[PDB]
Amino acid sequence: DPGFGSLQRRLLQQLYGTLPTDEKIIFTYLQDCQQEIDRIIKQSIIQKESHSVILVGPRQSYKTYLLDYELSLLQQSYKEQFITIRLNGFIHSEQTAINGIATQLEQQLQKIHTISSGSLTEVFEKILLLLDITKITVVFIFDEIDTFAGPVRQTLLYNLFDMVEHSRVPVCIFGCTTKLNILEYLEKRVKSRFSQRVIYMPQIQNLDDMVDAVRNLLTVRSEISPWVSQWNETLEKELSDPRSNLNRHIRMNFETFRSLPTLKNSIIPLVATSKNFGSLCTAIKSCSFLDIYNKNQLSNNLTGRLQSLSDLELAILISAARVALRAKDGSFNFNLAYAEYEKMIKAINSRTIKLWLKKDVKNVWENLVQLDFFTEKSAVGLRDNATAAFYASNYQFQGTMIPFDLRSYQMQIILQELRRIIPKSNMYYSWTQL
Amino acid sequence: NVRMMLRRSMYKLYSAADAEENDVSYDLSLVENFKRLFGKDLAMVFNFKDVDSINFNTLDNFIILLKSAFKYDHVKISLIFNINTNLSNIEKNLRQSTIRLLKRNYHKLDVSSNKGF
Amino acid sequence: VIRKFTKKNVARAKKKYTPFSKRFKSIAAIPDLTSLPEFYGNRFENKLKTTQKHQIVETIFSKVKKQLNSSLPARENEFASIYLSAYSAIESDSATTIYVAGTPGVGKTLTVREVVKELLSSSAQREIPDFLYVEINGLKMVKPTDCYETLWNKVSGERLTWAASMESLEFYFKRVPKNKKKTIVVLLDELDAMVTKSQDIMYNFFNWTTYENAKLIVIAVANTMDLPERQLGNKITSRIGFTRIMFTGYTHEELKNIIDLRLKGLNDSFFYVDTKTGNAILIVRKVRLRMSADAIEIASRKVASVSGDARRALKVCKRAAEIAEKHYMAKHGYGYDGVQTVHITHVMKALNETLNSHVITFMTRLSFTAKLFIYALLNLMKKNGSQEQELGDIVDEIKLLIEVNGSNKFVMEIAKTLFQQGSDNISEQLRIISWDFVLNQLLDAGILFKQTMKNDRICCVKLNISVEEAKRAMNEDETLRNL
Amino acid sequence: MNVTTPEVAFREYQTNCLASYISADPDITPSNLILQGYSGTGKTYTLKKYFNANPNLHAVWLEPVELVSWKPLLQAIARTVQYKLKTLYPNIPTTDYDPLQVEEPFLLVKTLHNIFVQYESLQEKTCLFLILDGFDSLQDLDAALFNKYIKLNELLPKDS
Amino acid sequence: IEIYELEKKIGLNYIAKVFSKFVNNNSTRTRIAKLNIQQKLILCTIIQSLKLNSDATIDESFDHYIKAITKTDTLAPLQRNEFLEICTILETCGLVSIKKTKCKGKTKRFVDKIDVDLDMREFYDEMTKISILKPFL
Ligand SMILES: Nc1ncnc2c1ncn2[C@@H]1O[C@H](COP(=O)(O)OP(=O)(O)OP(=O)(O)O)[C@@H](O)[C@H]1O
Ligand SMILES: Nc1ncnc2c1ncn2[C@@H]1O[C@H](COP(=O)(O)OP(=O)(O)OP(=O)(O)O)[C@@H](O)[C@H]1O
Ligand SMILES: Nc1ncnc2c1ncn2[C@@H]1O[C@H](COP(=O)(O)OP(=O)(O)OP(=O)(O)O)[C@@H](O)[C@H]1O
Ligand SMILES: [Mg+2]
Ligand SMILES: [Mg+2]
Ligand SMILES: [Mg+2]
Repeated sequence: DPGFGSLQRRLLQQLYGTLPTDEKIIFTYLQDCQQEIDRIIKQSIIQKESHSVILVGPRQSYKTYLLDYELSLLQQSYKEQFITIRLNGFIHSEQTAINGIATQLEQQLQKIHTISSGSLTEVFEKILLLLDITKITVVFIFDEIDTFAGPVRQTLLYNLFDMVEHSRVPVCIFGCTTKLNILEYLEKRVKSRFSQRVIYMPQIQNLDDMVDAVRNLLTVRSEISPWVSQWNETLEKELSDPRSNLNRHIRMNFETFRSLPTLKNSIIPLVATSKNFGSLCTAIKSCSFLDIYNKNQLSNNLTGRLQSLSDLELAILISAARVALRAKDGSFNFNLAYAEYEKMIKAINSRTIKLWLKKDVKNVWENLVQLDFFTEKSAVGLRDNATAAFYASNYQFQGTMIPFDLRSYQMQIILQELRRIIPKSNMYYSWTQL
Repeated sequence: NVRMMLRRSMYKLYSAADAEENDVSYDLSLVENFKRLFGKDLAMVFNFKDVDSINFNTLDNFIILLKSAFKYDHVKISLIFNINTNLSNIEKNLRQSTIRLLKRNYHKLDVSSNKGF
Repeated sequence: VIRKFTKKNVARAKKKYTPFSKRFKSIAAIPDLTSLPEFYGNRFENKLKTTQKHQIVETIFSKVKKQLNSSLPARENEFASIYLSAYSAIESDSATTIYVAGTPGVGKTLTVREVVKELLSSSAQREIPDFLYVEINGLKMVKPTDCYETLWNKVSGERLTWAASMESLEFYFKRVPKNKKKTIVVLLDELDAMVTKSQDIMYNFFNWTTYENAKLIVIAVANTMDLPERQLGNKITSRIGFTRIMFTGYTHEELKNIIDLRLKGLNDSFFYVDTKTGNAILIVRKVRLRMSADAIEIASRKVASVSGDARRALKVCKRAAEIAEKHYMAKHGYGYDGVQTVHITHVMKALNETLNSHVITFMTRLSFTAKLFIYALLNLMKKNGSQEQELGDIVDEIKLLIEVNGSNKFVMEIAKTLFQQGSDNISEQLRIISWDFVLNQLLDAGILFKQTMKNDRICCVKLNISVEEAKRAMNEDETLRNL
Repeated sequence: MNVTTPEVAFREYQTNCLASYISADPDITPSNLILQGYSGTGKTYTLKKYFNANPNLHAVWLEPVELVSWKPLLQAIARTVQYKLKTLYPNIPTTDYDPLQVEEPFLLVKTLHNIFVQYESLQEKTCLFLILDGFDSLQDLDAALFNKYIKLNELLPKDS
Repeated sequence: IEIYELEKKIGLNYIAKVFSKFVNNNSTRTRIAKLNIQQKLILCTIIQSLKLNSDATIDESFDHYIKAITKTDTLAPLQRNEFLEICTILETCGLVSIKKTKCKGKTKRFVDKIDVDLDMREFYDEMTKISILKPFL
């Protein structure tokens, strides 16, 4: 049915936010924030005032969404008044930010109607020459701005806030960060040149904000399909009933995640896997696919990985756990776990399980290590940055030069958790006690 | 580490293939693109000198990395391990899946200083 | 040839390598450098220009905000000292160092620039000989040696690399006679930024001022008065000297005079405001603009208490004007395209948002799982006092708090959601639902610190925020303070 | 969504999810998609089945375990994207770019921008699926690497 | 010479005027006498926190200030941001230095640390002369 196809495609467009700019959905709890952002852009692109402001909010809290919506709104009516420079703190370094600014300056100025030629000294000198009938507003969007407010030296932030302060070129800088105390990151002169305009992004405060956001996400306000009115009636019947499955899942998200992108990531394959309109209405009334999605998202955690283990793997894991519980530091190796394992096999067989030899338990031990049940003792693991990882890659650790049966390990799951999630009918259940 | 192992091996591969008959990245994709860049099939023989001195975690990861070249249809890989202690010592220093991979086609060749006097 | 690695993005400047000492055969072969067409200073602006298709509505507060921008009523003694030292050293053809230090925004760069402007005016009246003014900012340099590239390029017009530039400047300051020279005044702004490990740049710049033929004025602007004692050697401290000029933060009366000087022509003045659009014209309604002396006084007293920083006082007044203009534009619906007063309420609201903390109200608006995490963390800090708690202990204590307050209504409705996500087909979970999500959320917020460890149980977690504001946010919640 | 769901035994939910997320229309396709499973769980097999059952989709296959470090991965992205775009539309004259010029993530952004601007004569918007099969199997992995890849789409042009 | 010609043979007094103009003349007592009673209380809690913790961040100093002035139940407490504001006033006066350093814990990260550069005898004498709010000394 092409009508259901059009309705499904429009629902997916509304969920991914890829609507045209005048049809774009702004949640009510995001409104007073975005109008505030709408002021600052309109004071910079139109009235040529210089602004510096940092947006502070968590990940997926609509900083980039609201900024992109503001730039799309200004681009439809004032497209010759401003240029856009985008920097990201993960991707740009302190050297490559200069080349990024200069390259974006030339590809934006040739789009309106070289700066980036030469060495980095000449490139920075040319940027300072350009930046330090009307003027074109330069709009900087600086995502992950906390990475450039380092303790060492904040050169780029100094020069950019000086461009806001003392330059005659109208410059608008929007920083974005998750750091709540971003103002303490700034150096004294950088903080003095900054305007201390910090906009804290709004949070969901109560349940009907989330229900209204879901209603805005799923109501179709344009006549794209014959099914639009019936889908709107079905959705309003689900959201108005406080005992419906949709309101129950929204409430659960409100008390656990409190995240609308988390809910959207589950709602999208509910709509997309529907084959006709009746299946979509049944799926939104029952929300059973949300339960299947929630089960799949938890399938590879510690609880779900345990249920994939064979009986020998479970026996070795139980033996290692009780050895680790008996240890003062929680440390164990292959030999102690094998000794505990053979003590349990002869204690069970005295009351017939094949007793696997030590040369065959090595494969089980390597599988248990690979499945993140044991960790090497005092191991750092994944390093925070590439420099520490490179430093660690040029050193040979003491665990990798001793034989494998003497390597010290620690459990990711303790014996009490093992007693909690292993069923009573399992025949190794009695050894999860001590 | 494994990165230096692959970089030295790929530099040796590109140097020999250029010396027989444009720069490249010294990783395994040169093994992937060898037939396009040189027009010939590839036979690599890896000679690991003094295996009883190498870090076996690094060697295990390098062998697992070299396993990815099996799907390229024009590459065949031979490994030579110069063992000075015993085969059983290097058996317990490697992962069991690596042993099962090496067991598919392997031979032993004993040449000491007085093999058979 | 086959390379071991490649450098495919090398961008090298067109800078020569031969220093100035090999530019002529002898010292006597050097011509008069003042009568040379490249010495002493003898294109991008139009790319940021376009045509305006509308008419910007400037409201009545827009002139106040424009006049409050950063683009000398309180600096008389500092101006006189710097100007007298520079005038004496220029007119007698000597070399000297002037040292200026202070906190941000106390008028250091502005006073030095005004001194240089007045000296250029006096040199245009043939009362002192001509000089070249060079401004080197150490925070505007990519590399610290580029100051060597900058100063020599300002002197000769050549473009050399930094070492050849340093030898060229050394030969110029030491060997070139004073009859063939011009005086140079160098402003070394952000002097701490040019401090390196070997301190060769600092020694060279302050040692060239000790040469008899140099004709060099180095005005070094710093941030602390004890920078040579803390960071520099004895040799550079001896060359900088004992006389140092301190720029004290402004008192509240001088901040009051600064703000009144920016608003001398605007305050208590009448405007013709067009009620159709909102556009105001300074001398249709006749509206008088007013900003309160009590408002300016309380903002100036607050700023002089904090720092005595003129940027902060101007920004606080501009923010108050912006708040009042936003309320005015909202109540009249004007757009962008009888007495208007910016009051002490707007000034206090500008002063309060810089002093408000969002950390407590951020924590009170989190989900129940994040608040439960923070509450269990505070419980573990109360139990053992370690201030760093392992994550497995937090897991066990969350489980304990769920099974101990099991008869609570909210807890007995929350337990199925927390451990099974409201589903019978989902097994009981070792972590709560959204455990990783709230852990990473508190780490990105900066509320939490987590050590770099690969075992999830023994990994420690620390409060980065203060404990009592976390306790205040926990007692704000209804459920957590009852159990 | 107009796409084929192949029958993969014991992976029906995963194949339905892949049909939900992977489509030829860029407006209803996520910028990032993660498949997570341990060794031998049939992730590669069902992604192969899905893309062979939908041959109109344009997929580029990369193996990070053969590249070891971040810089060869960036160079491999530039090389394979440019070669795939060359064989996809042979009637489009393109200036070739050297993948060894990519030494920074910013250089990858610039190189992808320069490669993508010589294809604006195409009628419809088009997804190019870059598959990093085994991202965490990269030998020089650190925690900051994945953030660059998930924020990479914000620096590319939006109307391309 | 410069001091002489900025006011108008050079006398004995002008050397002393130079040696009074260009020495800082720290004078901790006169710095303390310009403070308020609340600011003196925060300064006392800060130096007590540095006494008993010896590497204390601003948050632990604020925490100690809160518990120490709720033990007294006079001068009802203020919030953390205004605590940092009075710390900034104290840094402007010349009694407190705030720096950015690394922790020595298992979580080694950057954090703002607080330190003093004042003599203890003048501090203790000048806030025993206050003679009302004792137990923070
Ligand atoms: N330009 C855009 N067009 C459509 N949707 C967008 C756009 N930018 C972001 N979104 C969506 O908005 C939601 C909020 O995420 P967003 O990227 O705005 O967060 P953010 O606050 O910028 O996060 P982070 O701090 O991680 O950068 C997500 O579901 C995202 O897909
Ligand atoms: N006496 C004054 N009269 C008028 N405006 C002043 C005065 N002092 C400072 N200002 C204003 O404050 C701004 C900051 O002054 P300035 O740039 O000289 O500070 P600074 O001491 O060099 O600071 P920083 O160390 O941050 O560079 C000036 O550009 C001017 O707008
Ligand atoms: N559902 C299935 N139906 C049929 N054969 C399957 C299925 N799943 C896996 N296989 C077989 O098992 C092999 C291994 O699966 P596959 O390579 O996809 O695993 P993987 O999860 O991608 O592993 P790795 O992380 O080690 O690369 C496949 O090549 C195929 O022969
Ligand atoms: Mg973002
Ligand atoms: Mg300055
Ligand atoms: Mg695979």
